[PDB]
Amino acid sequence: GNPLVYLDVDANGKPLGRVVLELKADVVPKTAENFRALCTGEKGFGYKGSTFHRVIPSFMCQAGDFTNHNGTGGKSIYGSRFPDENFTLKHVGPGVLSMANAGPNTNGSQFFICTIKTDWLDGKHVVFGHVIEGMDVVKKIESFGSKSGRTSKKIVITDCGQLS
Ligand SMILES: Nc1cccc(-c2cnco2)c1
Repeated sequence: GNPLVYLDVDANGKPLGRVVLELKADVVPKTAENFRALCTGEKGFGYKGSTFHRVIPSFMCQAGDFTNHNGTGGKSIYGSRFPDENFTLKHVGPGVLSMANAGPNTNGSQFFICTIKTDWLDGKHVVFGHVIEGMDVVKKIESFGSKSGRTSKKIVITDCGQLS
């Protein structure tokens, strides 16, 4: 079946708990595979130790810049960037997992978890999964955001990997 992966998240060095994500490899296999491998770290790099660097309440929590930790970096398991696989899955509500980008076909490792329906991102960002468990953790992360995206606590993915 589709991969299940996890992110364990700290805020200022204290654990918030675990976010479990289903990756929709049935719809976006290349995008799912990238995220899965970045969670396990099996290519020699990935999300472990990186941060949620941009969090905006009533919008989304963004992470995955494990090279620059500020929204300018990250890389995929294929190369620095890879194409938009498809836009078949939509930003239907809170819990949607989607790829951040810098325009068409600039997927790397940065991703976001929506805390609302973000319908205006349909056809622009590749949705590739959703939150199975840990929306409470996502809401905590969200609460440490701001209008500018600047976080008020240091939000770190302390551990991550594959459950199935
Ligand atoms: N992959 C990805 C996602 C979001 C932003 C960027 C980005 C920005 N400046 C250089 O790269 C890259």
